Amino acid sequence: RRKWRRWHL
Amino acid sequence: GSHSMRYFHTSVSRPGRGEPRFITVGYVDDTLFVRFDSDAASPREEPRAPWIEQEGPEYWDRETQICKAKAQTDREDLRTLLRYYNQSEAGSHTLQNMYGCDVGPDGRLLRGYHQDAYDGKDYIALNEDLSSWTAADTAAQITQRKWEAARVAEQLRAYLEGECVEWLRRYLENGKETLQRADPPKTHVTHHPISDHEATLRCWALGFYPAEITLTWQRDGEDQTQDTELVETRPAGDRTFQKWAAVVVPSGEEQRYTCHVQHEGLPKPLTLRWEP
Amino acid sequence: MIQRTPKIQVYSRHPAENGKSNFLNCYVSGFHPSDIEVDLLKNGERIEKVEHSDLSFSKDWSFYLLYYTEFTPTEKDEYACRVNHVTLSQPKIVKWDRDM
Repeated sequence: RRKWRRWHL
Repeated sequence: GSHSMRYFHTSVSRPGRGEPRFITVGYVDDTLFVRFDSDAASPREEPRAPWIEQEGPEYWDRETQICKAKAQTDREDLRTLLRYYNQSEAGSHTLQNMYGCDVGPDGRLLRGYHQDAYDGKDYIALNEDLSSWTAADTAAQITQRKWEAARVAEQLRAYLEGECVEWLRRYLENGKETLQRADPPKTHVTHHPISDHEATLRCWALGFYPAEITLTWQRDGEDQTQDTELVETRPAGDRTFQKWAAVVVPSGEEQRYTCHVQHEGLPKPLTLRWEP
Repeated sequence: MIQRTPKIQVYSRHPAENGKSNFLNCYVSGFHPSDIEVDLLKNGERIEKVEHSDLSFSKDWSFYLLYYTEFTPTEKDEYACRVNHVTLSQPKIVKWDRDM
């Protein structure tokens, strides 16, 4: 199952 | 023996044609098992393998939320990359991300991955230590400082060492009838005259899984790797793969040539020869 | 902004036997960017019911896609795959050779 992406470039 | 779980993501902007297209797929080894496409009717993450369908609706709700959030983050990141690279808003650009984990036969983490690319080139990647970053250029160094400040690597490490490994093992158990079954290649050799003097011998391997395979030609036990034409391994469409290897041979000398096939689904390597 | 030209293979799911149902495959790989147009042709006419896999990519970030359709090979019928990509000046046409 997936990882939440909580950051921006 | 060893297994992998990977999630792949692509966002492609299309100025003048609405919001970027976002597509993500998940793989265990060479098996595609989930899919999400922003351009589909009412986008939800959908199953593509039978063993993942037994997960309950709360699994699919959370997966779909994560996909929608990634599509949103990508929309913002694509705008930011225009600024980092002094680019105009008129062109189409591509943002790709992959992450996942490899586990060994004992079910423990072998390696974790997380990397992003912009317009087909490396942008920033998590190093094998799961604690440091490799930035490709001065723009990515800006991202690197943001991510170091926010301890992103520590968040990824927790996932890659923990949930990634645990859920991969779960999938391998629930899908064991396919994911842990190697299908051996069906093999044969065909003969294709070029002229009165020469002929092509083609060694076929069909219907095998996983995709890893080695095909080689020998003449009197000597490797003809210099003179062998290999095609890229290609999907058959039914979960299995195909590959062939060909040599050009002096007519009348075909029986000096042997094709050797190695694949995890075979008890021992095969040797074939052309049979008139 | 890198650009990579597609590699193309056209082939059947199973070894071809005239008059027996089969699947015709067009596999495009190694290309970037991801916009690509792929047609499967029968005697030069576009086949209508063609399915394709979902966009994925390799370790070097280049994309790959599988296009396919059911067909029944005959000794008379000629099948091919036509591919257009920004890296190609004119569309590329690859004919299905059953020995490959």
